[PDB]
Amino acid sequence: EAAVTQSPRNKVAVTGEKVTLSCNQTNNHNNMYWYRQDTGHELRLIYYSYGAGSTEKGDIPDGYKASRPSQENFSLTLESATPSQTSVYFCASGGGGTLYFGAGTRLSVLSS
Amino acid sequence: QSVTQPDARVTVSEGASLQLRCKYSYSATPYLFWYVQYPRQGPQLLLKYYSGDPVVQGVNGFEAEFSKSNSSFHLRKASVHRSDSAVYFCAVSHQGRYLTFGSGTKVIVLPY
Amino acid sequence: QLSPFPFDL
Amino acid sequence: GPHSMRYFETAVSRRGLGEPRYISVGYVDDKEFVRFDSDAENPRYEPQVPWMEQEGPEYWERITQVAKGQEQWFRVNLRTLLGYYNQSAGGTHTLQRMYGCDVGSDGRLLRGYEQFAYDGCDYIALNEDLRTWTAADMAAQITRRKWEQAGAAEYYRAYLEGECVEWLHRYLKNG
Repeated sequence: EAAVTQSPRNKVAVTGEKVTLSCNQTNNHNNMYWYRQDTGHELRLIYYSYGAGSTEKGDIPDGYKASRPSQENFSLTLESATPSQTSVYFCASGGGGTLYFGAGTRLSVLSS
Repeated sequence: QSVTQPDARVTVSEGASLQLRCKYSYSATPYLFWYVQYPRQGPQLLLKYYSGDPVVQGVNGFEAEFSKSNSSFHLRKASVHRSDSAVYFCAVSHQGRYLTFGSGTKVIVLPY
Repeated sequence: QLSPFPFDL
Repeated sequence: GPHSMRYFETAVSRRGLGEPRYISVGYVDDKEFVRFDSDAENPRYEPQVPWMEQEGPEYWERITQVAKGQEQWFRVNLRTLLGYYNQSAGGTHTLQRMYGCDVGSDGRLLRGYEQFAYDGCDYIALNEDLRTWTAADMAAQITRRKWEQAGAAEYYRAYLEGECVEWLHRYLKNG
């Protein structure tokens, strides 16, 4: 479960910046997920992967792009960071059924 | 919505019994999970229900009961501790492809 | 309705 | 009387000629009633008998979405089997899945199925108990341990015992 690790843990981005969130898992799991949580409450699905090469739009994919180059790495790209993309981002992996989350990536956006 | 948590916040005394209500409207085969999120952390798996004994056991003295007739997966802890304070999420599998989370219940444990 | 998504081999 | 429903899903890899061909066929009693083929212009589940016209567009939509997922499951798991069997990524290979339910004269479950085959040989099958697995060889043993730890049996059993049976009667009523 503690085998999922995210990078970075804490970011302050600037509006318009290209921001890449990285996820590594050594669970040998085929399925990887990116959720975001705004309110300290609901987790909403952004993007997921069925395995290397697979990329699937979640419920709220707009402004995001994802890459699964290998089984262990699943990255989430913000092409041009906007303030609305301010959130706690959680990566997850699964080999079927249950999902295992990373510790989280706190993302702040500064409009300067 | 696939899963509903009717209470946003619940308050209980230390050592008292906890019930967290969850309801699902998912028409297909319900694969159900409870997750606990501690402050500044990622959601951790408590317990799950696939089939068999409708009463399932989780970590930390948590148990949950599946009821098809009531379309519920209520959570229980017989005796709550100070450290149970966190946010609790009910979840239902979306056709086995990923998880759909409830809004989440915040649990406040009043010390002695 | 079909079987849910299978587990990883 | 007794009845059955069966799905057969196969994927054949096309080494350096595109993605695997994914086909899925459903059977009620022993007759084909539904079909999906990834090689179509607009791949989607299609009614193979006129009494399946009764299902609304939501049904077909939802059922088509499952196929898309399955297709993805097949590409990944084909590549993992190349791993277990220590083969080159330049040859054609086939992975098959079959599942479904037999019901007794009382309408209730007689037997559930969930099993997989690789290159025409058995890989792993759920036993009739719906709790334990039979692995054909060394490689499937890897899958068996994983599946035993992850509660795979209880997961498939949930579908086979409930929804599978309920949809079978649903289709029989349409027929």
